Amino acid sequence: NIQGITKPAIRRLARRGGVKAISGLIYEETRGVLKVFLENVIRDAVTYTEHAKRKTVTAMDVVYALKRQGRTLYGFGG
Amino acid sequence: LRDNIQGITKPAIRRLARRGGVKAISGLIYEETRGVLKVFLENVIRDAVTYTEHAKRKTVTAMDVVYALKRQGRTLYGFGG
Amino acid sequence: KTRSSRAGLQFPVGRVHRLLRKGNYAERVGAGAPVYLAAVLEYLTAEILELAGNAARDNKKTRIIPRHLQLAVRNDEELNKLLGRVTIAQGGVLPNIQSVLLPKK
Amino acid sequence: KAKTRSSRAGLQFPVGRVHRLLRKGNYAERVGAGAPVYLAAVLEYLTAEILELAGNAARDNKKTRIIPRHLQLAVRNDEELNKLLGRVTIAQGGVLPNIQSVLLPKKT
Amino acid sequence: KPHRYRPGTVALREIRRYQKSTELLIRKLPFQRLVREIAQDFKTDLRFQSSAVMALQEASEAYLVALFEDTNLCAIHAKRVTIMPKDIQLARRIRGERA
Amino acid sequence: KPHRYRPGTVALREIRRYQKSTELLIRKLPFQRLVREIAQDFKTDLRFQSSAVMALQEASEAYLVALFEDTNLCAIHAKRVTIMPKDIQLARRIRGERA
Amino acid sequence: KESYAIYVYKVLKQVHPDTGISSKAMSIMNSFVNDVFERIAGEASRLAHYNKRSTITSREIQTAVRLLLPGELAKHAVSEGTKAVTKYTSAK
Amino acid sequence: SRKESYAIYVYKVLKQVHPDTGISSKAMSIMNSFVNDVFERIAGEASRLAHYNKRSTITSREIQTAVRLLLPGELAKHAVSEGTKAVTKYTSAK
DNA sequence: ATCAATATCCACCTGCAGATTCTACCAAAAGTGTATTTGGAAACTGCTCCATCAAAAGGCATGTTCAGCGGAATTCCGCTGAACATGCCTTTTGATGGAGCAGTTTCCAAATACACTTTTGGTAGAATCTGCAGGTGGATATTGAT
DNA sequence: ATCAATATCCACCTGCAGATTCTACCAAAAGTGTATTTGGAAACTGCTCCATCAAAAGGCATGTTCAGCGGAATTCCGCTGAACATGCCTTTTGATGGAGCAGTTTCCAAATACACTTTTGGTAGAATCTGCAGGTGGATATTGAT
Repeated sequence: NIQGITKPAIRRLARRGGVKAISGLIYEETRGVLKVFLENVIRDAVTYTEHAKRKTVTAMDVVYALKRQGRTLYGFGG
Repeated sequence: LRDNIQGITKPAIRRLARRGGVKAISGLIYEETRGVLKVFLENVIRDAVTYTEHAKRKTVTAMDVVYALKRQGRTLYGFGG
Repeated sequence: KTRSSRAGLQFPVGRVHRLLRKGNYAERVGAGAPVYLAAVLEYLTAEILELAGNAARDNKKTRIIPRHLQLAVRNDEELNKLLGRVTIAQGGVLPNIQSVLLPKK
Repeated sequence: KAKTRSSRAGLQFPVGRVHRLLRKGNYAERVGAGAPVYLAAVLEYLTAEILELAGNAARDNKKTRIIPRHLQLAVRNDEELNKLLGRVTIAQGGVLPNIQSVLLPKKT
Repeated sequence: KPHRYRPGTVALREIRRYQKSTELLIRKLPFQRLVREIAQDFKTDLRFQSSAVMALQEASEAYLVALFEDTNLCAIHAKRVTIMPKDIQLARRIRGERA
Repeated sequence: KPHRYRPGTVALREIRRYQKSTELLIRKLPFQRLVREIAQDFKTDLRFQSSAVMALQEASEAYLVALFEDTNLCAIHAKRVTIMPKDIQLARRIRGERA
Repeated sequence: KESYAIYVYKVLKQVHPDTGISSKAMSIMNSFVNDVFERIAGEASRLAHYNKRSTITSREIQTAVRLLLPGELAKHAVSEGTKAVTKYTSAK
Repeated sequence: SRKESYAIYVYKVLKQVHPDTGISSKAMSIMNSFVNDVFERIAGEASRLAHYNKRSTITSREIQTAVRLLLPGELAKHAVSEGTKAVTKYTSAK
């Protein structure tokens, strides 16, 4: 699954980041980062899901999560 | 009270870089450092004093500073908070 | 007549007051705090919309969208700072390429 | 004879003081009875965890009285405590001795 | 007669292109797959509002893109123009995400 | 006596020295004056509990030390061993103090 | 499901009567206000607690705003804020 | 004005872990700052937690989630144990 | 390597500040005991909207090739660390006036707490309406090879 | 400079997704009028601790000489990432049972609230107590020249 995050896409991301050249070793180093990012956020949102005794992670659970990770997001109510 | 930022002597700045594990310091580091410090303080003192004023006091308490520090996400332990 | 009207505001003084109480921010709430706050919120709302609205104009468009709000915010020192830890969905990024990355001559 | 709540809970920390602070902190309309108990517990646990580690640093420096340096040592040397207090500054705690390799002399 | 573009010329073009648009850049299904997998580790038989996955992707991309910004800066500090692992590492460290 | 340590030998000696201790490294009075001055060319007739002046200094130094590490890390990234202004810059840039 | 949208829209016209706003845009604008509400209410809560006050008055909102807003922004913010209360008091 | 502190409790606990070890006043000060910080932090998440759910009461349950969200993996693990543990004991008495 | 110049690590030694220990007043807690209120888990229900299955779109994976980029090696010199002499100004000790922080009593504007009434923002199932996403064409600029 | 293979740009066109003007419904607001309550300003003031000023003195800052190392610039090789064209497998997109999230109601276990009784955590505070900071000599490293 993490491999589903393709080089083409990782490349696209870099590009928006203003990156002109990329060392091959970057795609894997990148996924690890993305994995850790999601784990942190998802762990927190799902915790909110349990506290609310639901089996569905809601956009708000994520929003709250992000807020906690110090990464406020706009466009979903939080 | 005028050039007190120069009270931050080269030696002091070197000592600081040492604790930081810095082995070599370019000659231009010191003024860059004073600049950075000045901003740090201004940002902290500003708020601190804002807390003082709100409390209608003339004296800046250490709590003023503690709260100021926390606002900036630079939480300090050892002075009541 | 409503308090927003007495205050000359477009924002819900009453609602704000209500939300402040439901906030559990304090045991009591001054009569004017809801007013003052409503005032501040409206203002900043106006502040952005203005810039975002200009953003749309420059884009030859008339309906504001995230990209216009992103351009509005990151392009203004203050707003950009006030929202420095905030992420706007579908906003993109300010066009920018490190000089050293451009070809010679 | 009346038994304190901390007592009923098997705790050294103040269940009563805490319950009280929860109310004045105005974090919600009401505070259930377990809240102060549980919180004090957690609080008491955490301070015990750090004191364990601090007192050790104290030991490692032939000292008997813990000082801030010990606290700093205790914390920055423990992964989680260090994470938990990642944006916290302990006055008079110094830093952990650490030097970058490239800065050491010679080779081999 | 074959027309070929020199190295970096298409890249710069891409940079220009993408800094101008805003579409998410990772493919949905793959993403949703990744999220659910990670989450499946925290709790079983879960479900996600479409909006929650979307929130996440929106947030991750913004995250990664910014991280590429600092990364690209660390490369340039090193007088390079090719971002490398060490660059992402350094950035993340100074960010307080690493150690 | 014509004895002379090679350059960098003392520096390391100094790093081990200071990283071992905990006292503040900025002269107490001078720092106090700087505080007064700033607070003043900022708001008149103010007073300070010494503890307040000391809180500021403990903070200030903790901040500066922590910064130098990031800086020192940037120099190295650039295969240097001498920190230069551009290093402090990059750190603060990525830190989020000017980027 | 409450939201500032309606009010947001009003303020919009007042500045760009001919400009419109997409759905997503509106949502964001809402997230914005909710955010700033929280931030300002937050510090205002704190200030009172520090001072052993049990009431959050405009006084707090003001100091709170000075503390939370950038230079010039905080300037107008206060002006606007003070106007609203002034105009509000003077009224039957 | 009788300014309160946790210092006597820290001290008890201190004696439990290292019975022959003492603590300087500055150190006690830091320890005090430590406790209040965590207090605020947990109570804070607690606060929001309840709010997010339209609950007016903060319970041991909201402290628990709070502790989970706030503390690093391992610590939370043990935090909950002592926490759950104190509650039940308190609950069984009387 | 031998060796001289030094920094360093260590244990013993003990005045002294900073910590542990206390008698004692004690106000403010914290606890015990009813009386009254209520938040919120439960069980039952319904209509979202979400996971799942199928089908047409539209990337992504791939191997080839070579340009151009990192970094190794070599060099010039500028500049930063070390060492030393000089003496300034921070530090330490103290004593002091008095600013202003902080404790207490008093009482009034402002806030809570219903009660009763009027209003509005949210939602919905409907209908007309519109800004602009892209799709075409043709002119013009950009890039790259010769 | 010379094509020319392409990418980029502009003006125009159109339909449809998503914005909008719509009439209705109504519970939840939000406002109004009444009665109760209390937070916290004002005024008097106890008293902590902040600014200040003195004076002695050495720990440190300043300023300089000077040489070597580390930064910076140039050169050059060969490793590898960018550009492509190639082949097609996965993502995207529209359709349908039902898992739940969410609305509504119930009654009790648990949280206010007001009343007394009681224990404790704080502290001025004179007393007592003791880890260790700081001065010390000497046995043991570590550096750097030869």
